[PDB]
Amino acid sequence: IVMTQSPDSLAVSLGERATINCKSSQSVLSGSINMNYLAWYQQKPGQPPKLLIYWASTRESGVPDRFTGSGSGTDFTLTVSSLQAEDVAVYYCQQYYSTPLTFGGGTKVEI
Amino acid sequence: VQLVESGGGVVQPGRSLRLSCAASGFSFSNYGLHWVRQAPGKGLDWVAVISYDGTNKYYADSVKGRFTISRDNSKNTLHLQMNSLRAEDTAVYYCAKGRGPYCSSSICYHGMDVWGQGTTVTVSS
Amino acid sequence: TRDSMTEVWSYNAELLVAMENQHTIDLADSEMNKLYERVRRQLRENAEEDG
Amino acid sequence: AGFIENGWEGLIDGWYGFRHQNAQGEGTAADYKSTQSAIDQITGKLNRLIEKTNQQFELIDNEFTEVEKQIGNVINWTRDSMTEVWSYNAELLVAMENQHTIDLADSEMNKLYERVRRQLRENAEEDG
Amino acid sequence: GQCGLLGTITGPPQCDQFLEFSADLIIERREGSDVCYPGKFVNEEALRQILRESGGIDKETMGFTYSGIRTNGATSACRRSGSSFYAEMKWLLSNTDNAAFPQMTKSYKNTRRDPALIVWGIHHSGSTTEQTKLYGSGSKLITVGSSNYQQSFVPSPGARPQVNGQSGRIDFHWLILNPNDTVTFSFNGAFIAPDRASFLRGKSMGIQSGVQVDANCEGDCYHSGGTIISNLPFQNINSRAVGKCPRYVKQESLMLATGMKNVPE
Amino acid sequence: SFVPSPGARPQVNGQSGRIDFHWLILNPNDTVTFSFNGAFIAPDRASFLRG
Amino acid sequence: GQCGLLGTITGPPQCDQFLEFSADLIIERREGSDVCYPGKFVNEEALRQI
Amino acid sequence: GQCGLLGTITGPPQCDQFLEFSADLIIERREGSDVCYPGKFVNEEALRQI
Ligand SMILES: *[C@@H]1O[C@H](CO)[C@@H](O)[C@H](O)[C@H]1NC(C)=O
Ligand SMILES: *[C@@H]1O[C@H](CO)[C@@H](O)[C@H](O)[C@H]1NC(C)=O
Ligand SMILES: *[C@@H]1O[C@H](CO)[C@@H](O)[C@H](O)[C@H]1NC(C)=O
Repeated sequence: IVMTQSPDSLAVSLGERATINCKSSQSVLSGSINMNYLAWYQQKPGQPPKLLIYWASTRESGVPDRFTGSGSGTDFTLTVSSLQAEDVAVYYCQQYYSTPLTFGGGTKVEI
Repeated sequence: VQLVESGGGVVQPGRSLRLSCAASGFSFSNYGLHWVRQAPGKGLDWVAVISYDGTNKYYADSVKGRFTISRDNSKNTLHLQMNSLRAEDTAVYYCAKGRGPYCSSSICYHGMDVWGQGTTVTVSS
Repeated sequence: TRDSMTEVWSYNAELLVAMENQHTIDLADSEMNKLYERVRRQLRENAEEDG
Repeated sequence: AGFIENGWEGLIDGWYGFRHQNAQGEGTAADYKSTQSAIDQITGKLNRLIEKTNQQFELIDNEFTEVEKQIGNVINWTRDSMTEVWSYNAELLVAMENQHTIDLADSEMNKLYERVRRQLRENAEEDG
Repeated sequence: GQCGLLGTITGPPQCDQFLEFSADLIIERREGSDVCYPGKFVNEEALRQILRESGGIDKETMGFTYSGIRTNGATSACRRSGSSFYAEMKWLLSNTDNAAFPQMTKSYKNTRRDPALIVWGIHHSGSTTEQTKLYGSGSKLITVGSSNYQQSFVPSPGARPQVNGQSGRIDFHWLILNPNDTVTFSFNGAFIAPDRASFLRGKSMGIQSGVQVDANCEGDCYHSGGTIISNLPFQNINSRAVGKCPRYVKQESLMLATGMKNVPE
Repeated sequence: SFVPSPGARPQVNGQSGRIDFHWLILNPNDTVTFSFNGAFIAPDRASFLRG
Repeated sequence: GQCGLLGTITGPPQCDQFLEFSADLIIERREGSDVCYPGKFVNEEALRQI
Repeated sequence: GQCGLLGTITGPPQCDQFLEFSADLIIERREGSDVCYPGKFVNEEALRQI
């Protein structure tokens, strides 16, 4: 399995529709739990990458509601509603439905 | 919750190194543990997975049969033994735990809730 | 309990409306037929029906 | 369907028809308008009757682990009363629509009969 | 299957694979057990009906940090390969042995926009000596406070029948937190604290069946005998069919006349 | 019967402690005895139905 | 209004005006609070229906 | 009669006659008391319906 990413860094200004796409070679959604195994991570420069959303739809408590994850069988999307100075990072999609754990190629965002 | 790390440094290729990740603030014996790497300027790359009891171990295809991962719930520590290193292992290592209570769901290789600060290792050639 | 009572009242109401509309249409048709038959009874052979 | 001694068994395609017994011979034919109206009315009755309900009920009682006996008996009594009223309504509906379909067939036969007598002023008369 | 609906919140070994599920149709079985350690859910059917309409459950960490007091609960009953305990619950034992339990006060604030579901546990040991070994002497008293839930309780150690290989029983209390409401657990011993708060995902419809699942029908209502696929207005299979479908009647069969009243020759 | 249970609670209306009001209905020629050692919110006035 | 029906018994500051009343129709509002000092009522709906 | 339905479970003096009865029709009376020593059954109606 491979976790391919969207095109490279986008010169999007503050408060725009930030769209990041992740494409899957196989199907990570399983018919037993129907929870669609996938995680999204953001990584600050010089800081460890802390998880944003989990199961491709379950938002964590430490992140705002602007990060919304739309999941499907193969195609995955993060939409960021508004961009501040704290939202600049590089983004990764990791699958964990099947070994090996393949992270994304990285999608840095530019304000 | 956080995890502290030690053992990073400069080591010649093909040598042996010890990489330890100590944890605190939570039940170490419950959550699953992951070892991952981040190359400088490149993307994240997974290394290894150990379960809550250590019976099930999963490795990346590029390091299969080369490294081994061990944990000791009594000492509250996680080890990653280094054997026969090469050039493209120059990356910072993170020991992020898996987001799973005691290896729940149909997987055991979960995501990564919180991450360690990371230790950078670089070979010299 | 309220959902079951609402569903049975809705079924009873639509059944009510359907059967009383049917009975009103049949009553209008029956009054029309009774008027037609009483006119034909008043008119023994001096008048005849047309269809 | 009252004054007829017995209904015809050789009529297949339609519902209401005609027998000939004329000088040319004996033949059976099927009317089209009256049977079309009767089948349209009865199929409309079926369509307004054969309908899955929109209301979506929820699970109120537990089959495996029995709920508290007082509230459980309240649920059982409510379900039994609703079952009784739904069974009564089902018998009522089935009986009255069977009566209405029988009366509708009789009325379609009567309408065809009166329209045939209206077509033929004195050229033909009934025999009973 | 072998997992119970409530077990998806507490997390016995049978409920590992369905701990954080999401579905528009939830199926429970008679062999499904809600507990690994023996215990009971208070106001059980309300929580079962809440979980039936959850659309699945999400889990969010509570951030409850305990320092200097041992938390790794372990039982011989709730076991896979070694002695352990539930998934989303932490057993608050003493430090090493008979010792005083500190009067802990842990507050969790529901910052999400949907009402959280919180399940915690109360331990009643098989004896007073076992309670003192696990938590210490003294009359333990645990208060659970919120803007809507203020009920408190006292653990009651005593002998119990040997159910599932253990004597003590853990009562599983629960509440629902509104958004930007907060809860406070003040416990001085004998506590099974929540680890991950449960959050509702959407709308589902829970059934209680005993037949194997298929994926071949546009089915509407289900019950212990299966699925009632029919456009007919009435049914006589089960009186407890959950879903939008025909209604139960006492008649074996009602025959609605479609044709005319025929008379033979 | 019941026992008051002190403990920490969130500040609702700027206050920590909570008072739970229990209630009962008395038949005519019947009496209620409150035997309280402490922590009681006593009823000064009894409420009576009108119609 | 801003008083609650169960507040008529105990008498918080919002429920003083309707502390002990008489009517053939009682009207409650969402803003009506039943308590000044916080706390619940055991058999709350039973007391409200009484 | 003077015996209550729950009293047959517990056995006050008025429920001596019907302590371990057996019938397909159980008839309770308003004069029937369930206890001799004062007290009350918790979850009373559930036990009565049982
Ligand atoms: C309620 O009815 C169901 C079937 O409709 C039955 O299985 C159950 O035993 C009943 N409950 C009681 C308390 O009789
Ligand atoms: C609680 O906080 C949220 C966001 O912080 C806010 O939207 C909400 O209005 C607050 N609650 C109340 C009652 O104002
Ligand atoms: C209540 O007590 C009063 C005075 O003792 C008496 O007049 C009245 O009849 C009693 N009523 C009942 C119902 O016992």
